[PDB]
Amino acid sequence: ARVTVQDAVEKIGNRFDLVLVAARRARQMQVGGKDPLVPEENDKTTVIALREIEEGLINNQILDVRERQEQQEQEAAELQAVTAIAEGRR
Amino acid sequence: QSQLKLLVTRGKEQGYLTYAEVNDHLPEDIVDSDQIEDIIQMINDMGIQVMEEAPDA
Amino acid sequence: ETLRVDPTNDRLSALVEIYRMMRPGEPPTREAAESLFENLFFSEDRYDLS
Amino acid sequence: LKAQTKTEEFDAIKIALASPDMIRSWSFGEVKKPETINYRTFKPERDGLFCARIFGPVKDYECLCGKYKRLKHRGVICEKCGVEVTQTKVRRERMGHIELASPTAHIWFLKSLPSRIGLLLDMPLRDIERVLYFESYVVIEGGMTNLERQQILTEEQYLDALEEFGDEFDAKMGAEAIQALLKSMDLEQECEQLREELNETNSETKRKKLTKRIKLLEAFVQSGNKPEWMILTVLPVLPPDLRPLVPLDGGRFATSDLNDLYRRVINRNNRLKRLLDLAAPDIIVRNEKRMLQEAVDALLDNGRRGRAITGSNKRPLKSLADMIKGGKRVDYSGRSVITVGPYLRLHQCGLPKKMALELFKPFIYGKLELRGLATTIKAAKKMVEREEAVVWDILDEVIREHPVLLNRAPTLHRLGIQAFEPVLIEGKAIQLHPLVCAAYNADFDGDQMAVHVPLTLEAQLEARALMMSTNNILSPANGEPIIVPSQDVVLGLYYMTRDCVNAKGEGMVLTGPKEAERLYRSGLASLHARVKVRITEYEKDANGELVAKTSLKDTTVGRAILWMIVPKGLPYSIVNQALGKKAISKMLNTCYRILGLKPTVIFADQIMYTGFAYAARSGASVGIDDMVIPEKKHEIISEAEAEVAEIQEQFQSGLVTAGERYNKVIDIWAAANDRVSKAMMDNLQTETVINRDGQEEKQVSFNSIYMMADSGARGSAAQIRQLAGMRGLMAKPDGSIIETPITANFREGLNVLQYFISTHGARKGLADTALKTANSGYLTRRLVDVAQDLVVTEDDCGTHEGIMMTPVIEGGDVKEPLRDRVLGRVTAEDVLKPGTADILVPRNTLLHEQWCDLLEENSVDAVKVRSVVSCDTDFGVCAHCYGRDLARGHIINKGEAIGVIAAQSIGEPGTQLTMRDITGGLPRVADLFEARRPKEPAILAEISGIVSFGKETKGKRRLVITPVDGSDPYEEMIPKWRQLNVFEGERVERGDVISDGPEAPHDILRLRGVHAVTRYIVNEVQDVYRLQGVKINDKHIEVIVRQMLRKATIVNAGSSDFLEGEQVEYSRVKIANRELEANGKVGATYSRDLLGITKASLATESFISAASFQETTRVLTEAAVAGKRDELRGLKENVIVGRLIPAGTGYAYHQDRMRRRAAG
Ligand SMILES: [Mg+2]
Ligand SMILES: [Zn+2]
Ligand SMILES: [Zn+2]
Repeated sequence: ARVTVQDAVEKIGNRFDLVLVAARRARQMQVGGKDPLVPEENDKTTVIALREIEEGLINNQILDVRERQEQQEQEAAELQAVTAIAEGRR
Repeated sequence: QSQLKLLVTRGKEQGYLTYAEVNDHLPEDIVDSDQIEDIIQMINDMGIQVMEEAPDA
Repeated sequence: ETLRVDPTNDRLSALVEIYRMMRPGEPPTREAAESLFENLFFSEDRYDLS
Repeated sequence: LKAQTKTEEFDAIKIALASPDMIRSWSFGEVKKPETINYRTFKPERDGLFCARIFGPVKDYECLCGKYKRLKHRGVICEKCGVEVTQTKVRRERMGHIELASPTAHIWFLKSLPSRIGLLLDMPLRDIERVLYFESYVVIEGGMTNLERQQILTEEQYLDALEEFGDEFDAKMGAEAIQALLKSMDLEQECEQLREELNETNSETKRKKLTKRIKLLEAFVQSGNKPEWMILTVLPVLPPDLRPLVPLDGGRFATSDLNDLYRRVINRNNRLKRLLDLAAPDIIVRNEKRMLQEAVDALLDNGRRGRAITGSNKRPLKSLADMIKGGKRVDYSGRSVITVGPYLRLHQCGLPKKMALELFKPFIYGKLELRGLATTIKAAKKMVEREEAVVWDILDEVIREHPVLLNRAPTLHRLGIQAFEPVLIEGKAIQLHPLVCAAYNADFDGDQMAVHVPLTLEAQLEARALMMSTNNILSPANGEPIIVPSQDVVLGLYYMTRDCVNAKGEGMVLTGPKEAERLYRSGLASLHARVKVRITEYEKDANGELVAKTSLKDTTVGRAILWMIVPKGLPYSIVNQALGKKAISKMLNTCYRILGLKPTVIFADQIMYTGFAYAARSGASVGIDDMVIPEKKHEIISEAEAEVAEIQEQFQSGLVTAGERYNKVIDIWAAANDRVSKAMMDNLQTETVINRDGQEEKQVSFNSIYMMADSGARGSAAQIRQLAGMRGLMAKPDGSIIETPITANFREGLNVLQYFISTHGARKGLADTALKTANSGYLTRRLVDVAQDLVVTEDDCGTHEGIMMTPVIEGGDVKEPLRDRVLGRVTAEDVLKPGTADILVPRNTLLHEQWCDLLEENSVDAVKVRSVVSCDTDFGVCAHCYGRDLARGHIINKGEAIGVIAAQSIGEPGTQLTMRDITGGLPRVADLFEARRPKEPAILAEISGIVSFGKETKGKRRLVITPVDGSDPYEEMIPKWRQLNVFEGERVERGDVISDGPEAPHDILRLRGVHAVTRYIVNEVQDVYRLQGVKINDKHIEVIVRQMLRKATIVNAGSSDFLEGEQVEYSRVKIANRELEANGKVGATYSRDLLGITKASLATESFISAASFQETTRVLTEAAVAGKRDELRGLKENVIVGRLIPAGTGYAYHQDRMRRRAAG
C-alpha cells in the first residue's frame, strides 16, 4: 500500500477517518505490543497498518472492541490489587 | 452645511478612495496627525450608514 | 471667480493667511508673516531653480 | 464535582474590560522606578521595569544576590531579596502593574472611530469629550436646578452657576470627572426610559439613532462590564522578556521601544504623585496630568496624534497596539534548486544525500541507538557528523516509507504541496517527477522548492493518504487530469502515431508484442504504412469482468508497440489510432474513470517512459529551414500596401472620410496579416510528396516545428505566425495601433525601427503580467477570508430544489454549445424522460451515466440539480448537494474543506486573466463577486401591473413610471437621462426589463430570485473564463455565492428585532424552532440579501478570526466592550491559537468536543 491507499478507503469511507484509524493502529505497533497481522517485508508501521485495512482486518470497530477486551483483561485479571486497595480507606 | 454637503456629494464614492481631496476642503489649522484617522475610518468597511454616523459625530 | 472666493483683502491679510497655512500654530505677526513668504520664492538661501 | 483550578483544556476564550482589581489580580508587584539595569554591574534594579523580585530571576534557579544558587531552594524566596527562585521563563510570563494617581482615559475606548466612552455616554468626541478632560471646559454630573446633566461650562460659567446655587450640583472636570459621569450613569434605568421615549409617535425621522443606541446600551449592560473600567486607574505591565534589553556584540545593548514608553509614563506619573503632596499650583498639576495622559496614550497605542518620538530615532516608537496590528518559520525543513527526474515514478522524488542526512537527524540518531552502532545519543551525533559509511545505510532505512512533502513558492492551489517517497541521490539538487511538474507551474529556469518532513505519526499518514501525489491525479478545479503528460512526452507519443505512407512500410502483419522485435531489427520503419496486426481487445459490460476480442485492424508500427502500455480494459487501439495532442490526456481520463487509481498511475508512468524514450529516438530538432516562409509573402504584402496606397490617395482627394480612414486601412493590414498567416499554415501544414508505390501523394508536413504545434508541447498558431509569417498589428503607448505592421519576421532580419516598436509590446507584456500576478493573489485572499469556514457536514440532508442546469448557449446568434456542466452532480428528483421513468431521485450523474444523457437524444437539455446554492443545511454543506469533483472520483468525503479548495481553484487561473459593454478580465470577475452596481444600472418592475406616466416631470423630476394593478401602486424614478422600453398602458410582469441595459445583481436577487441571481453570477463569471479559455467547474462559484448570500433582512415581527439584518443561519434555525415552539406569530419572515465578498467576510462570529484580517484595533475593541467569546469553531481562529483544524483529519475531534460541551 505504498502507492494508494485507495484500496483501504473502499473498506472504510472518508479518507480522513482512514488516517485516524490507520494511525491508531500504526501507533499500537510503533510503541507497545506490536504484533502485525500481515507479514512485514521491511515496511514501516506507517504502511503496515494500511496493509491490514486493505486486507480486510483491523477497522475502527475492531480496534475499539479489542480495546474493550484489553481493558477487561487488564482489569478483571488484576482486580485482586484494586479490591485490596478498596479496603484501604474502609 | 459646507463640510457635510461637500463630503457626501463628492464621495460617491471617489472610486479609488481619493484621500488627497477633501482634507484640503477643511477649516482650522491644517497639516495635523490627529484629524487623519477620522477620515480613513469612515469611508470604507461600514459603508452607507457610516457616512451618516460621521456627520453626527 | 477666484477673487469672489478670496477672504483676504490686502497685503497684510494675504501674508498672514499664507503664514497660517504654512505654519499653523503660533500667532502670525508682521516680521514673521512677511519674512516667511519672502523666504519661499524670494530668497536664494531658501529657493533655487538652479 | 470537577471545578479544576489548573491549566487544562479550554473550550473558549472570553474578551472584556478589566477592572482595577482585575489588574491587581495579575500583579506580582508594582513597578515604581524608571530604572532598568545597573550602569556598572549590569544587574536588574530594585523596583524598576526589570525587577527580579516582581517579575522573574535573570539566571534560571539562582536568585539576584546569591544567597541561594542550586535546586535546593526552588520554592522558597530569598532572605535579603524577595526573589522567587524557579525558572527564567517566569520572567516571560509574569505580569505586574503601575498604580496611577489621577484617572487616565484608555486611548482605544476614547478615540477609536466611534467614541465608545462617548456614544455610551452620549457625548461628542474630539469636540466635547476632549475639551472637558484636557482641563479646559468643566462638565456637569447631574443637577436638580437650572443646569442639566451633561452640559459643558467655562470657568466663568462655572463660578456664576456656583454662585447662583452651589454645594448641591457639584461636578468636577478632567479624567476623574468623566469617571463619575460613567459611574453615575445607570444603564438599567436608561435602558427603560430610552425604550419609552424613543417609541412614542415617531416615524422614520428618528428611528435611526433610536434603534442604534438602545441596542448598544442593552449589549453593554448585558456584557457584565461596568463602565468604570472604561478609563483605568491601574495600568498593568508587560512581562520583561517580551520587551527585553539584551547586550549585543561588544556592548551596545538592544532594547524594545516599550521600555521607553513605560519609563516615560513612570517618570510623569511619579512627578504627578509628588506634585500631589508638595505645593499644587492648578496650572502645574493639571498640565502634568495631561502629560501623564500623553505618556499613557502613547504607550497603549501611538497612532494617532503627532506620534511620540525620542529614542534618538527619527521614526516613531512601537507601542503595544502597533505590535499586534496589521512568516512562521519551522524546524525540519529545507530547500534547493529543482531538477527533472525522468527515471522516477509518480510517487517519488530525488532528495539529496547530504540534505536528507541533516533533515532526518533525530530519526537517524534514534535508529542508530536502537540497533547498536552508537552506544549513546551523543555517539550518534558524533557518528553522523563524521558521516561514517554505515550511517548512510541507516539513512536508507529511515526514509524508506517516510513521505516528504514538496512545496513551490507561488502556492495558488492545493496541488502546491504534494508528498513523495524520499529517494537518495548523489547530488545537491532536488529532483522532481516531470508529470506533476505542471501542477506546480514549475519550470527549471533555476526555480527552487522547499521540503518538509512529516514528524508526527498521523502526519505521515496524512501526507500519504491525502497529500500524496498518487492521490492527486485529477485537478480539484476541473475534473480533468492534472498530471497529464506535457511537451516532451507528448511530442514523443505524437511521433508514435502519425501514419506515413510507404517508406519501408507494407502491411506485413503480426501479433502485438512481436512488432517490438520488428522495430529494433530495422527493415521496417515505424510510421508506416498503415500496416495490419492482431489486437487482443478487452471490454466489459453489465456484469463487469472482462471480455476478450481478438481482431485484425490497420494501425502503424508505433500504435502496435504503444498498445503494450495500455492497461487491461479500455476500448483499445482506437485510443492509439488517433495521435498525441489533446486526446493524449483524454486517454488518461477515461482510463481513470473505467479502471481506477493504481491502473491509471502505472499507466501514467509508462506513457511517460514511452514518450521520452521514443522522443529521443525521433530526434526532432529546430534548424533554420524548419520555419518555411510562404512564397506569396512579398506578393501579399505588396497587394496590401497597394490597397492602402489607393486609400491614402482617396483621402488626399477627399472622397472617403479621412477621420476614420485609419480604421479601414488597419482592416486592410489585418486582412493581409490573416492572408500571410493562412498561406504560411496551409503551406507548412500539408506539403511533402513522398512516393507511394507509384508515387505522387500528399499527407502532412514532418516539419518538426509543425509537429510540436500539432501536439501541444508549447507551440501555438500566433507564435508560429510570427516565426515564418509576420508579426501583425503592433500596439502604441497611446493604446492606438500603428498603421504599419511588422512586415518582417524572426526567420528574417528585423529593422531597428520596428523592434523599437515591438519593445513596447514586450515591456507592457511583462509589466501587465507583474500587475495581474499580484492582483490575482489579491483576489484570492478575499475569496479565502470569506469562504474558508464552511465544510460539508451532517452527511446528506433532504431538500430537492436546485438550479435547473442547462447547456450554456450563446447559440442564439453565434452558435456555441457546452453541455458537460452536469456530471458528478446529485439529481434533484426524477427529472422526467420523453415517455416515463428513467432518472432516479438522488442518483448522482455518473461519468458513464452522463454519457447516457445522450441516448435520450438532444431533446433532454434540462435537468434540476441540487447545489450548494440551495441545500437546507444550517452551518455547513450537504454532501449530496455538492457533487464529487476532486482528485478523488467519488463524492466529497464528509468533513472535507470545500471553502479553501473553491477559492484556490477560482484564483489559481488568475495568473492568466487580461485586465480590460464588456469589461472582461480579472477586474470583471472581482466586480461580479463584490456585487457592484453598474455605472448605468437598468430598472425592473417590482410588481406586475399597468405601466403609466406618473406626472410628467413634477418634482424635481425627471420621468416617473407607475406599474399599478390588482392592489396598491408604485412610483419608480426615471432621471430623463437614458430612454425607455415600454409605452404607456402596456402591462408588465414581476421583474421585467424597462431600461434594456446592464443588470444589477442586487435587484435580481431582491426581485427576480435566488436561482436567478446565482445563475447570473455563475454564467457571467464563466463568460470571462470562456474568452480567456480557462476551464473551471461551476460548483466552486456556487460555493462562494452560497455564503455570499449568508445574511438576510427580516421584515415583520418576531423574537428578532425587525430592522436587524441577520443571517439565515440563526434565522432558519429559529424560525423552524418557533412554528412548533409557542407560536409562529412570535417570528417574522426574512428576505435574502446580496452582499459582496468583502462585505460578507467583514461579518463573522469569531472576533479573533476578524482580528486576523480586518482592522485589529477596531474589532478587538468593540468585541472587548460587549462580553464576547469565541468558542471556537472557525478555521482561521483555530489556526493562530495552534490547535486541531475543525475539518478533514480533525472534524471528528471537534464534533466530539462540540457535543462534549453540552453538559455546561
Ligand atoms: Mg521559472
Ligand atoms: Zn537572594
Ligand atoms: Zn443539502
